[PDB]
Amino acid sequence: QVRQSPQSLTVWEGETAILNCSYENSAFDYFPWYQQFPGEGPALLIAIRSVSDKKEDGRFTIFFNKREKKLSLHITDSQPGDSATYFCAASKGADRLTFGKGTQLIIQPYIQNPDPAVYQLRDSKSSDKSVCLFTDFDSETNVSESKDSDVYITDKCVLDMRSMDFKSNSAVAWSNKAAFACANAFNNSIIPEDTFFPS
Amino acid sequence: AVTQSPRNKVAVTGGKVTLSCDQTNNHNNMYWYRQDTGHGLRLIHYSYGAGSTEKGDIPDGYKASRPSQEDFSLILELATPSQTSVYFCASGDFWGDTLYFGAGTRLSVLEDLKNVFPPEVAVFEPSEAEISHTQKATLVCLATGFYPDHVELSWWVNGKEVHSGVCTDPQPLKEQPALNDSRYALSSRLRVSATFWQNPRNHFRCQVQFYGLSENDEWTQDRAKPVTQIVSAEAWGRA
Amino acid sequence: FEAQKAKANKAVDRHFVYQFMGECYFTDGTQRIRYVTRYIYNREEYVRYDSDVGEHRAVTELGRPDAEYWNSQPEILERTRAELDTVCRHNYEGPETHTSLRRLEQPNVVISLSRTEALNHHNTLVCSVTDFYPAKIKVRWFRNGQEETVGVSSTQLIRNGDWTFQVLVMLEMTPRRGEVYTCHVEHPSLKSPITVEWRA
Amino acid sequence: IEADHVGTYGISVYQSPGDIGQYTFEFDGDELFYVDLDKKETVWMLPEFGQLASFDPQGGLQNIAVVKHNLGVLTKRSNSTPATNEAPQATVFPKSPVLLGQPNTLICFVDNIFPPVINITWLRNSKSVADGVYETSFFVNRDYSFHKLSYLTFIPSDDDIYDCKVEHWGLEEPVLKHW
Repeated sequence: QVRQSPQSLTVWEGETAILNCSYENSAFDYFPWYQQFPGEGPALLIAIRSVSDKKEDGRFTIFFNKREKKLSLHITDSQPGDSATYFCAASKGADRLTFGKGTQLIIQPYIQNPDPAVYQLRDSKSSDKSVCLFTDFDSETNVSESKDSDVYITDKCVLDMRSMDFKSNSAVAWSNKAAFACANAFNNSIIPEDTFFPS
Repeated sequence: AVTQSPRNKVAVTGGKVTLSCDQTNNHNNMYWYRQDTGHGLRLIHYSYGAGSTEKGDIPDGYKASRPSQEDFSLILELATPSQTSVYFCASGDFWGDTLYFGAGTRLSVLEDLKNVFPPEVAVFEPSEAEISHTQKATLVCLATGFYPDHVELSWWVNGKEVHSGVCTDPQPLKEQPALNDSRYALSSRLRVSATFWQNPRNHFRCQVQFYGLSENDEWTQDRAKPVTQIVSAEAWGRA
Repeated sequence: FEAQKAKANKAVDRHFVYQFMGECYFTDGTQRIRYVTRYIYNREEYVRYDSDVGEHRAVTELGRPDAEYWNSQPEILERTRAELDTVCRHNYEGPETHTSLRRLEQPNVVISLSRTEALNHHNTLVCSVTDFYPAKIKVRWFRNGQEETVGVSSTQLIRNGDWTFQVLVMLEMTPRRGEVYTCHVEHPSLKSPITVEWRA
Repeated sequence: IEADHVGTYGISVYQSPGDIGQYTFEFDGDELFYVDLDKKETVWMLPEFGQLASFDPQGGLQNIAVVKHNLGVLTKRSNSTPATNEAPQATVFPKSPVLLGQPNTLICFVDNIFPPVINITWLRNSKSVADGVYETSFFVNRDYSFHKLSYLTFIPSDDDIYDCKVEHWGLEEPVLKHW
């Protein structure tokens, strides 16, 4: 057994992300970490042998505590590009690995100028169909899921308009209900007081 | 390199499925894993060379074959829904400190093909309020009603794929979470300058690649066979 | 206690026989340890690692490509080097200490007479000392309390192959009235010597 | 080459043709265990040792794969120079002092075996017998030939004469070791 915690970790850009791992078998002597980006296979990132208590390589460090059979991967100065699933694994005698269940790491970007707004958007084909966009909120705010069935709300997503040096969060909500409006689509969420609602 | 084949596949219960992996690393050891949320990377079968295989932690329901040094196959003789997963092959050297993984194979095992639906796709044009308030224009794409969740979404401006100013939900959401055979939805955003959106020569297309049935699969329903296909929606700029 | 193994390195690209082995030479426990791996093709050692040298060396021309390549790859050279600790020292202090190194099997000692007894006629007593472990043992014949060395013959140590040994010790003798012959056996599994007697 | 103790912590042997492999651990000339390459299990010579110590058979199975690969390479590399047959020699001795009437074990020790492919069988009054027969794995020698022992349970009787019969490629006719 190789156990990782937490299952999911969100960290602010620039902060040090800390990924924990522990194991049962005291013979385990080799501990590689694998990094997996969405839609790809894992790739070896960094590894340590039980004879060392620390392994450093750039922004990534493993700290190893043999007595406690505890292990930790520190990622310094975390970047949005570090968002991925990280797997701890262990080996003895150079026989095959056993993987932990993986820890999903999300790195949240700073938003220079928050400008929270909820806009309503019309279908380019059929003007009857519509979608609500919550956009330009700071990364502090959490978009909660809808307590109402028949109303869908996505999770927040960061887009990066590179040529304009500009990043922004957004979430989308939509519904087939006859009585649906944008102004309360995100009501189950902690929306900024300054939020612009044009209509 | 480690190449997996196929990359996506929909199968029916009782069906026979073969996943093949080829490596050109001159490696001796090869490995087959599955990945599922809540379970991590579980080893199914592995092999030290042609003609031999070894059981992993979860070999049940799976047979392996190593007909050569380059090729390692995973055989699912009686596919069951619990074998629905993403599968990864890896190769490595004898005693190797490093595994080299392939890119993955999405497999869905379904009780019934009548559950398979291609996505409907729609693009929503930016609001005038966003444009005048921010001088930016956000387009939204909504892919809905698809099953299974084997889709790849991309944005295309004037014939070329773009990534700048795009973001897509990490995962599809269930349109009816109360059901096991629930269809899925996925949204994406593309944001550009109001000036770029106002130019009527510019066109913006949301594309959803969908992996579904083979064109040789059996199908007799009122709806078109839900085959592997591209479904798109397009919007035109305007002043 | 888990034993660990030497790891054979991969050779570079009517009957044929290949052999690979990792040998751990221990002196005074693990105070001195020497480690050697050997690669052998049809009875010819062609390459080897030796902890006294610290790298692979070709033993014959056949081994040249392997030694150079293995030594050039830090992952291969370092894993082989580490085996002195991870295999030899580890196995000795763990598994061996609780198995081989602690096995203590007591000798069965029995005296047999080769031909039917006839006073004042020559005969042979055989002291059979059997089923013991480990190998270190001392067997001596006495006639009436005095050590005999003439007309005494022991086999070499006989390895039974089942983790016990055997040694048979013959004494050419002539049984008289009242003399007592004693086989005397000392072995690390014995708090005090076994003595078995045969009364003429 | 001097020592108080010698552990041979991995002997791998592979032969062609026939895909014949053997994997064993020895300590001071005795077999700790072999790995059964078909059942994929570690089999300790002394069951009590297996209760205290352990070995993962995959360590042996991967070693056998390396050595299978190396044999192929070294065969080509040497212009398919083949093995030279040796003539094995047998010695027969009882495990316990022989007492007529009492169950005992006859041991046949066969040495200078190369290549390690051999047939060792027992004759009682020149007729085939196999009561309780067991053989060890092939043990290594310093000159890279092998030795092996076979065991036969028997009841000593003056009406019974025994032979250890050894057949090997390096023998023109089967050798009988009389006891």
